[PDB]
Amino acid sequence: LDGVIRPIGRHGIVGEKASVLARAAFEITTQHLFAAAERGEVDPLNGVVENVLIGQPVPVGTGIVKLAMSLPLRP
Amino acid sequence: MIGRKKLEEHYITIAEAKELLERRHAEGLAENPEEPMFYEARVSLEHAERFAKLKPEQARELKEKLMGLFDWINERIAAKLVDILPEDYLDIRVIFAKEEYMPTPEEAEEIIKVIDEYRP
Amino acid sequence: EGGLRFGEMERDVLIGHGAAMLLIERLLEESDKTEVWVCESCGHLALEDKRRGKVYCPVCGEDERISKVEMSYAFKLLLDELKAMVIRPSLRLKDRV
Amino acid sequence: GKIFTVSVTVGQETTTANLIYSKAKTYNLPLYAILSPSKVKGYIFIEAPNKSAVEEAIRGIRHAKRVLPGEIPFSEIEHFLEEKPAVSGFEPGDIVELIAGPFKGEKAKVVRVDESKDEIVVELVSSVVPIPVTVRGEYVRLISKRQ
Amino acid sequence: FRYTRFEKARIIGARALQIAMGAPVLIDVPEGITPLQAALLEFEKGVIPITVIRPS
Amino acid sequence: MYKLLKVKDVVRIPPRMFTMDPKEAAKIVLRETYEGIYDRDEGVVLAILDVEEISEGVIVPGDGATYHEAIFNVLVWEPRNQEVVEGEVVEMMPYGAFIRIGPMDGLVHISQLMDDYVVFDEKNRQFIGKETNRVLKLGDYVRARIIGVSVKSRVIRENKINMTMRQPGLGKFEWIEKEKKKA
Amino acid sequence: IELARPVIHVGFAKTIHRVLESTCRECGRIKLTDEEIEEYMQKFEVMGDRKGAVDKLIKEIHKKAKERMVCPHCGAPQFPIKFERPTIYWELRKDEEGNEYKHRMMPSEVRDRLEKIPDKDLPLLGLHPEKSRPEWMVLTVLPVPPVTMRPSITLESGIRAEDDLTHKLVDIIRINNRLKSNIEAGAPQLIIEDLWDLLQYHVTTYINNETSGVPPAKHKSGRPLKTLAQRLKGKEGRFRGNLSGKRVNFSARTVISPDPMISINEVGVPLAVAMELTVPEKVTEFNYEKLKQRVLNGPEKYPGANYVIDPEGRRIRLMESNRELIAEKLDIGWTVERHLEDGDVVLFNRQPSLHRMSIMAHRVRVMPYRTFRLNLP
DNA sequence: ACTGTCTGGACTGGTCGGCGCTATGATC
DNA sequence: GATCATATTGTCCAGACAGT
Ligand SMILES: [Zn+2]
Ligand SMILES: [Zn+2]
Repeated sequence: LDGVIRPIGRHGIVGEKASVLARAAFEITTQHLFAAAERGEVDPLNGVVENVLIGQPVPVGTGIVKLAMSLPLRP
Repeated sequence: MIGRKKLEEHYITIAEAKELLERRHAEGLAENPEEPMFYEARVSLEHAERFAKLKPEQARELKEKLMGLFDWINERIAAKLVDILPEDYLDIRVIFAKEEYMPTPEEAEEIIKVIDEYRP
Repeated sequence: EGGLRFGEMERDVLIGHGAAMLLIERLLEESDKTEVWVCESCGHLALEDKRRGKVYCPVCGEDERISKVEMSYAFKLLLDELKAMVIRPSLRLKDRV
Repeated sequence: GKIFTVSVTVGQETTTANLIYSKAKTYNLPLYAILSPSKVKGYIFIEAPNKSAVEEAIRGIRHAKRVLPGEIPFSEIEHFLEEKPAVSGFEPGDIVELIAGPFKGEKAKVVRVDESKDEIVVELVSSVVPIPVTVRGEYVRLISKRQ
Repeated sequence: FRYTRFEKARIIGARALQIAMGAPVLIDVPEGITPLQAALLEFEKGVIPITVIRPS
Repeated sequence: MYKLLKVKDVVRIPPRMFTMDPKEAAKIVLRETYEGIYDRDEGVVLAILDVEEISEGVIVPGDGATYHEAIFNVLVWEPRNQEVVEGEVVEMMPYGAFIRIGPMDGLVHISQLMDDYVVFDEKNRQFIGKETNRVLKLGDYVRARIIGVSVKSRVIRENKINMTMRQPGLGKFEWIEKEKKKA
Repeated sequence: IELARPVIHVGFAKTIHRVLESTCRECGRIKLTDEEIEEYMQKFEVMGDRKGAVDKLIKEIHKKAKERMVCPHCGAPQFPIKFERPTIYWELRKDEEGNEYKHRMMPSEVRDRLEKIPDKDLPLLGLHPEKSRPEWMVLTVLPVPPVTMRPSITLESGIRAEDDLTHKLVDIIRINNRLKSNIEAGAPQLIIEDLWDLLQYHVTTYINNETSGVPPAKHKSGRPLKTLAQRLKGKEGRFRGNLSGKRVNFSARTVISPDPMISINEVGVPLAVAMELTVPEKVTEFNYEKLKQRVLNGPEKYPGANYVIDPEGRRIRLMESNRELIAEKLDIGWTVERHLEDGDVVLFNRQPSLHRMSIMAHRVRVMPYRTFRLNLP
């Protein structure tokens, strides 16, 4: 994606993820959390892993569906 | 903080609050339970009724002529003057001393002479 | 009388099926659902005093702007562990609608 | 000679010093003197020409852990040998903590200080009414110094 | 315009949740059925009032 | 100080009110939510008048209720510092007098009623002066200026209001007319 | 806990060393020119989305500032700083005769050096002026966790079994109290350094007991204690063991047996399993009679119910004494936790879950025996 | 600029049940 | 004979680093 070959481990795609919680949950927890604390990183919780950890709906499947309904509904 | 945001606000006199509380009392009477509102609303309605110095239309017209009379006054102190309805210089002096302005006696006399009409 | 573990792989198949509400019901609603008070000023966890019947944030104050947020108890334990590790997590609250 | 530090078990420095002194007397160790202040916990001072003598003296004792690899200047331990009252160095108006006595683990404010009777009068800060109490000077510990 | 599986599942879940805590059924349903069954019957009858908001 | 405000808010309407009018259900929910509490920014929330505009519903996961953006008018009463009020004494206490000035009752201290060394009379619950010989009783037109406002809690009864009567022009209406007679 | 002397956080030791190498010792500013500072400030805004670019920029800035031995802001000479694991910093100072000797930088000196860094140079060093000050990486106050984070149990013999964190905090408190008492007693500097090193070791083991170059903290029996770092990482950590995956309620597990007579959409559920697992069904107009019959049957008669929830939200257990009273009290809005019936939807899963087909939804079929039934296709 | 060397890390999920282990030396 | 402080400080892959 970034113009260079990247692995799928902690030094590749997961390592350059913008989410702090997703990075810390996979392989390296202490180092990623401390590095985020040093930089004052902000996690926007736009991913799936962070929403799973918190307990919020994931942005996939039915989580991206928005519903509307007209209130004056009668049988 | 009521709601998400506030669009507009307005300062009303005692008579407008009395009319609104009477409307709410009628709405509560239209409801099935015999209690129209809670203790505070009923107490406010009773106080406004016992201090109903002027009609709501009279209060509104006094407010708009007060707005059109002078520019340094605002809606809040105009409604305060409508509710108090002063008749001399001592009361207006002691209610304007703590305000941001200290008006000279001539404009106070003018205010007295315009609010003298349609008074009880 | 223990329960059955819903591991990471089970979460993976639930995600692949696109069932967000089922994931919420399994991992959160049926396992460790709890509610906490979060301060809206500094993001710290507010304190609820049962003696006085009031909720306030001890570090910053803010006796008024306190909101209740539901989440897993494991996440609260993680926040406590992070605070014990001299790391400050600031929870920025957002309206549901 | 040179002052050396021996790390020992906390609260049992006097017995370890006595055992070291007895061993040096019996086996003719080249030990000059041993100093064990009561305020210092877990550490004793032994004067010897070299640290090898201290290492040979303290070995064979379960309660002597190790000798600190360094030499203490005499000015550092000079104030320990001087005799000063525990009440002295305390001024009224500050906050102190009572280490021992019937008021263990209580914060107090110093009210009156007298060096003649070696006693210090303090007032508890957690008490709803001021009740001055008389306590020994060595029992208190200075938390803060104000006025 | 056709409903996706995720959109249909979300609509059925919302309708069943509404039926569970009120929201009387707009069509005749057999007795003893679950609110999920009532929502499924409503979807089969094409009487659902819930729409889907799509990005534009 | 009575105030009228236009407030836009998101209203949650339960499925049991689906068959009713959206405006009526929104008004009922807003009355159940905001009426009867004290707001820090706006003061005492007295009543919800009507709902002007209502938007279409939005369904969020985990809740079957619909959420609507509603515009409504709120009548509120807010006490401010150094604000003159007119009221009637409703309660008498040894430590002061309580005057009903609206949804809340202020407190005037025993030294604060007038420029005299007034003492309390327990038999009739009245204040009797020494030199002025003035008497305060039930149902008296009085005027006072607020000097203390407490917004510590959202409960209206827990909040306290302190007013003064030391200053000239504050007191009973008969006393005010007596003062104006000399001038 | 108010520490008598400041200690270095083991999780920020490399960052502390990097910042010390990249900052002026006495001047306090970053060892970069004003033009270079401006250029890096403009370059930071361009590359902000990708954290890798920010990391490379931080590394480049640190490398550029490390080689500088004279601060451009004040001209003060600088000396190389050597980092020794875990939290030991050495400064290669120069003697009067030109000899090079290593000077140990105490945590107090490190914190004083870090305090002089202005807020403007913090973004260049990868730190936030309001969120992460450089001096906060040197611990002065240690936050002891709540007792809920470190629960204490009692054994069958009455002996309390404290947590590993509790023992580590006991050691930390004891060492800190001894250090404070020795400081108040005017102890020589040699004792002070020894107690400071002991407190630093205890704090480092408390933060992470698996630090390289550190003997791990051991229990009395010889058990290596696990600390806050071990509670988050690993398979049994907070993330993988409790956050990404956890045990759940309303679940069952038993041996499976073939059943060709049922459809592929159906699963055979034991009667004992069905009578234990419950589905909460709200009382509506079209199912009041069925749920009333379920309540009347009770937990011991299939099809029945085990619990009943009133609209107020409280849970009432159903037994023989009160099954009739609850049944005649049932109304719209109540919740009845009835037993599993035919046609109910359940999740059927086999481990390991290699693909998304490992969990599928079936239809409940109640069978008398004790085994799950799955169709052969 | 290459090249060998030091250091850090992760080690497939679930389930079944069992079997230990969570003080001690020195006064008063 | 009862209590009290104290109790120690396994191969392989990838990134960073002295050496030539
Ligand atoms: Zn706060
Ligand atoms: Zn400089």
